[PDB]
Amino acid sequence: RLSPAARNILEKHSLDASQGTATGPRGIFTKEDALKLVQLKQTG
Amino acid sequence: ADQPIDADVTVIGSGPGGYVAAIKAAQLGFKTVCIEKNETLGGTCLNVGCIPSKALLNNSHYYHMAHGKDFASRGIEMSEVRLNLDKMMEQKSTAVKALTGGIAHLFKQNKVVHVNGYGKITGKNQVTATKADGGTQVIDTKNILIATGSEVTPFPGITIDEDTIVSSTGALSLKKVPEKMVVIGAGVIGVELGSVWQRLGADVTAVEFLGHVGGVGIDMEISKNFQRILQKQGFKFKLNTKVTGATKKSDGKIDVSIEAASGGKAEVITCDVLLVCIGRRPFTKNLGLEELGIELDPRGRIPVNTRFQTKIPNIYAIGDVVAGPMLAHKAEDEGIICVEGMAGGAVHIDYNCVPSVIYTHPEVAWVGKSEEQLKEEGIEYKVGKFPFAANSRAKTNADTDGMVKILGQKSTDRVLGAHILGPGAGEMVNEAALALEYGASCEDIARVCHAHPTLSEAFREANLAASFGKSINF
Amino acid sequence: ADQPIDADVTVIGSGPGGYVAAIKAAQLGFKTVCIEKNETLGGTCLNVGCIPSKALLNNSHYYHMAHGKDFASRGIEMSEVRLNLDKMMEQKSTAVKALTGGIAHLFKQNKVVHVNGYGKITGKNQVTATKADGGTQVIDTKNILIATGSEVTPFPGITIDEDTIVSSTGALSLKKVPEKMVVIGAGVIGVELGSVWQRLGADVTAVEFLGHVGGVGIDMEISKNFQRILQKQGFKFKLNTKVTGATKKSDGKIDVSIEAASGGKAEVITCDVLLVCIGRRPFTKNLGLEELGIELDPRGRIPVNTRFQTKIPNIYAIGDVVAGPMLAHKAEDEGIICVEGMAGGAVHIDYNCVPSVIYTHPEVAWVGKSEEQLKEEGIEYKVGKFPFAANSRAKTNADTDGMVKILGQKSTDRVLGAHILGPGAGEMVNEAALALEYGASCEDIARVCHAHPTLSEAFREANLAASFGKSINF
Ligand SMILES: Cc1cc2nc3c(=O)[nH]c(=O)nc-3n(C[C@H](O)[C@H](O)[C@H](O)COP(=O)(O)OP(=O)(O)OC[C@H]3O[C@@H](n4cnc5c(N)ncnc54)[C@H](O)[C@@H]3O)c2cc1C
Ligand SMILES: Cc1cc2nc3c(=O)[nH]c(=O)nc-3n(C[C@H](O)[C@H](O)[C@H](O)COP(=O)(O)OP(=O)(O)OC[C@H]3O[C@@H](n4cnc5c(N)ncnc54)[C@H](O)[C@@H]3O)c2cc1C
Repeated sequence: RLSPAARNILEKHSLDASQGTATGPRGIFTKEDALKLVQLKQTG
Repeated sequence: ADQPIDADVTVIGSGPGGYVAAIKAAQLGFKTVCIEKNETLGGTCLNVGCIPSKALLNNSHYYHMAHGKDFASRGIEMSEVRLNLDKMMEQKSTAVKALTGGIAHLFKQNKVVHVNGYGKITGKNQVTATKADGGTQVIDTKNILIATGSEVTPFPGITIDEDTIVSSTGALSLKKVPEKMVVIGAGVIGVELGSVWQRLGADVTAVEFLGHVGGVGIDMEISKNFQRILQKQGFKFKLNTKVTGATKKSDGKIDVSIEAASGGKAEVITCDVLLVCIGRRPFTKNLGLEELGIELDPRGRIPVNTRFQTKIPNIYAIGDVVAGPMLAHKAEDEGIICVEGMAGGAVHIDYNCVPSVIYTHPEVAWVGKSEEQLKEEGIEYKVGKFPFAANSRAKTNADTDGMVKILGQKSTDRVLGAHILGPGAGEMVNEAALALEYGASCEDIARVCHAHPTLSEAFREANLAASFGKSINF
Repeated sequence: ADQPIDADVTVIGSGPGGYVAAIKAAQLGFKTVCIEKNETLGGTCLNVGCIPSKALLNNSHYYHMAHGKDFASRGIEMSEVRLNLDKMMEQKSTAVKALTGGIAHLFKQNKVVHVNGYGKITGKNQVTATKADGGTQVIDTKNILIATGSEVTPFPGITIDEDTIVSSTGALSLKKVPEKMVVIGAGVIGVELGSVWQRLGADVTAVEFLGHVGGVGIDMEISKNFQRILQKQGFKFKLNTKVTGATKKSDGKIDVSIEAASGGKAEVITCDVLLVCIGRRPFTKNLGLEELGIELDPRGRIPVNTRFQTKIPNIYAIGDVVAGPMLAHKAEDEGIICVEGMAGGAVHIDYNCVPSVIYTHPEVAWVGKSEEQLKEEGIEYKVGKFPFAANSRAKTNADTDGMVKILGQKSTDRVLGAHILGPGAGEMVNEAALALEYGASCEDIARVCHAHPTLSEAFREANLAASFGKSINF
C-alpha cells in the first residue's frame, strides 16, 4: 500500500497519505505520490 | 479421416507458447487439443534451443574451470583433465528427454489432447492434421490458437548442410570440437554457442555486420564491456563486417570472405566449422493462411490485435510467430494471457518489463530501457553503477566481472532500466523485473533489506548510487 | 602525538554496520571517527565469519563436484582429484585480506578517521581508545555509536582451545581434514561448517538439543527436508540429544558424552576434532557501560529505543549487540538508518523482511513467517509449492534438489512468508523480500514476467499455485 521509500519519506515529514492519494501499479502509494504530498506542504 | 474430433481450443504447435496455453486452456475447462508436428513436444525452446544450449554452456563452463587456472588456484588439483564430448552431450539430452516427457505428462494430468501431425487450418473452425504415412485427423473447433514458432533465418548463398556448415541446432550436436570456427552473427544465440566451443578448446571468431555484440535493445555500455570480457577469454570478434560468401575446399577447411560493412578491407578467414547465426523468422509454412485471407507482416509475422486476435476473430496467434521479442518466457506469457482472454478476462501485457538474458559467463541480463533508448526518447535520466569487483559474495568466489547499471528517471527517481553484466545476472534481472512492474524508484529498491553477502547486494548498491549519488561500498 | 580529537559521531567497531554507519555518517557530513581494536577492519563477518566461511563452502563444493560423480557425468573426466588444503585456505585468506583492504580504503575516500585501539566510553561525550601498548587516544564527540558486535557462546564445562576443540574461528583454519568431526549444535553456523569438512573427507556428526536442524525461525517442513538431504550427502545428525561433557584422551582424540535430552540414554562419541557452536552472544566488555548506568538486558544485549538510542540519548547501539537477528545485513541497515536518524530523518525498519540464508548446497533461504509462526498467531493461510525437480533450469543443470514454498493469507492473497530450499535460494529470497516490502500478494508475483529458463520461475510458479489452485509446470 506504500512503497518502502514512500513510507520512509512520509515519516521524515511527520505526515501520512490519508490526505494525498495513490497512483502507480497495485494501488501502492508511490514516492512520486509522497513527494507531491511533500511539495503541497511547502507550497502551502 | 476416421472420426472427427470436437474442441473448444485447438492449439497449433507445442513449444513454450503452445503447451502452456493448452494447459491453461485446460485448467480453465476448455476441451483443448494441441497438435504438434514433431515426435516430441516442447517446440524449439526445449528441443533445439534454450534448454540444450543452456545445459551445454553449464557443462562447458565447469570444464574450463577444471582445465583452467580457476581450480588449481583454489586447492582442487587434477592430474590431467580430458573432455568426453559424447558423455557431455549425453548429459544435455538426458535433460531434454526428461523435460519433454514431463510436458507430455503435464498434458495427461490436465486432459489436454495431443494430436500428432502437421496441422493446417481448413476452415474457420477446423484444422487437418496429417501424419507422413498419409494418416489424417480433423478437429472441429471453436477457436484456433496459432504457436507455430520460428525457424532459422537462412543465409542466402551459404547452404547449411548441418555437418561442417551448421545452424544453432547442429552446433548443439557437434560430434567433435573444431579447431578454428567462425560465427556469422554476434546475437545472443551466436555469442552463447560460440562461447561453448570456445570454452572447450575451439578458437572462435564471430563476424557481425553491426557495431556491437549481444542483441538489439542491449545497452551499448554493457555491450562493450561485455564484448571486452569475451575478448579476454579468447573469443575474437570482427565487428562492422559482412560476409561476401564462404567456400568449402579440398582439405575440408571453410573459407569465409569478409570485408568492411561500409568500405572494403577484403579478407579471408579459414575455419573447420561455420555456424550461421544471422537471425530467426516466424514460421507459418502450410498453415493455410494464404487461403483464409490472412496477410503477414512484411517480416513474416501474424498481425494480431490487442487480445491476440487475427483478422479472423476466433483465430489467435502468439509467441515467436507474432510481434514482440522472440523469447520463451515472452511466449508463455502471451500464451496464458491470450487464453485467459478467450475465457473472458483482461489481456494486459507490459512489454517493457520482459527480462532479456544472455547466459554466457559472465551472464548479461537487462530489463526496461537502455541509455540509447532513453535518449532517443527524450527522457531525462540519471545512472548509478556498482561493480562486482566491490561485491562481497563476488570477491569471495574470485569472480568479479562486470557491474550493475541502473537507470532512474532524473526527477521521479523511477527506475527506467536495469542492466547486469556479471555472475548471477539471469536470476538478478527478475528481482528488477518485479521492481519495475511496481514502478519502483531507485530509492525504494535501496531501502529493501537484501541479504548478505549476495550478488543481489550490488543490485541494491547501484540504486543506492542512483538515488542518493553514491553507495557505501563503492 | 596521542592528543584529543573531536567528532560528531564516533563509532566503536568496524564490523558490518559499524563501518557502514561510519561511512554513511561521513557522507551526510558528520566528522566521524571509527575505533577498532583488531589489527584489521571488517568485524567478525569479514575476518572469522561470513566471508571466510563462504570462501570454503564454495571451494569445498567444487571439490565435492570434481571428486565425485558430477564432473564425471558432465563428461569432464579427470585422472586424480587430489586436495591441497594449504592452497584452498590460501585463497580464502586472499579474499579476506583483499576485502579488509577495501574497507581501509573506503574509510579514506569518505574521510572517516580510523583509530586503532580498544575504546572505552569515559563519559557521555568522551571515548578513550587504548592501543596495544598502553598508548592512549581521546575522542570528544557529539554522538557515540556502539557497534561492538558479538562473540562465541561457550559450552558448559568444555574449553575452546582453538586447536582441537575449536569454535567457528578455529574451524575455518583446520590444518588438515579431521578424520572424524563432531559438531555441537545444528544451527546455521553448524550445518554450514560441518558441511564444509564433510565434503572435504571428514566424518561429521552434529548433535543438537532441539528437534530440528537449521536455526530459529526456519520452517519445520523445510528443516526436515533440509536435514533429509544433508543426510544423503553423508552429514550425520543427532537430534534431541544433549552433550553432557567432553574429555580429551591420551593419544590425541576427544571423547564426547552425549545423551537423550528428554531422558538419558547415555553414550560416548570419540572424534578427532570438536566444533563448538551452540550460539553467539553480544560482546560488550570494557566498554564502561556500567559506570554509565546503561544496564544490559538478560540476554546481555543493549536495550535501545526506536532511534537506536540507549538510556543516554546521544549514545546509540546497533548491530548484533542489540535485539533482532544476529545477521550482517541486519547490522548494516541499523547502521545506515541509525545515522540517518541522528541526521534528522526517519528511522523505521521492519524486521519481518530481513531474510535468512544458509549457504550449504542445497541452499536454504526464507523471509517473512513460517507455518508455525502463523499457526501460533491465529492467522489463516494457504500454501503454494513448487519442486525444483519441475523447474527447467535446475533440471537442465543436473541440480534438482528442493522446492519453493510460499505462504499466503487465506482470503487476501497477501504473501506472508516465502521459503526456499534449492539451488540459488540465497539470491532468490531477495526477490522475496522485495515482494514483502511492497505488501505484495501471491498474484502480484505470478503476473511478473520471469526470464526463461531460470530458478526464479520456481518462485513465480509457487505463488501462482498459492493464488490460483494450481501452477502450469506442476
Ligand atoms: C540457440 C537458441 C538459444 C535460445 N536461448 C533462449 C534463452 O536463453 N531464453 C529465451 O527466452 N529464449 C531463448 N531462445 C528463443 C526461444 O526458443 C524462443 O523464444 C521460443 O522457442 C519460442 O517459443 P514458441 O512457443 O514461440 O515457438 P517454438 O519453440 O519455435 O515452437 C514452435 C513449435 O511448433 C511446431 N510447428 C510449427 N509449425 C507447425 C505446424 N504447422 N504444425 C504442427 N507443429 C508446428 C514446431 O515444430 C515447434 O514445436 C533460444 C533460441 C535458440 C535456438
Ligand atoms: C562462522 C560464521 C558464519 C556466518 N555467516 C553469516 C551469513 O552467512 N550471513 C549473515 O548474515 N551472517 C553471518 N554470520 C553472522 C554475522 O557475522 C553477524 O551478523 C555480523 O558479523 C554482526 O556484525 P556486527 O557489525 O554486529 O558485529 P561484528 O562483526 O561482531 O563486529 C564487532 C566489531 O567490533 C570490534 N569490537 C568489539 N568491541 C570493541 C570495542 N570495545 N572497541 C573496539 N572494537 C570493538 C570487534 O573487534 C569487531 O570488529 C556468520 C557468523 C559466523 C562467525
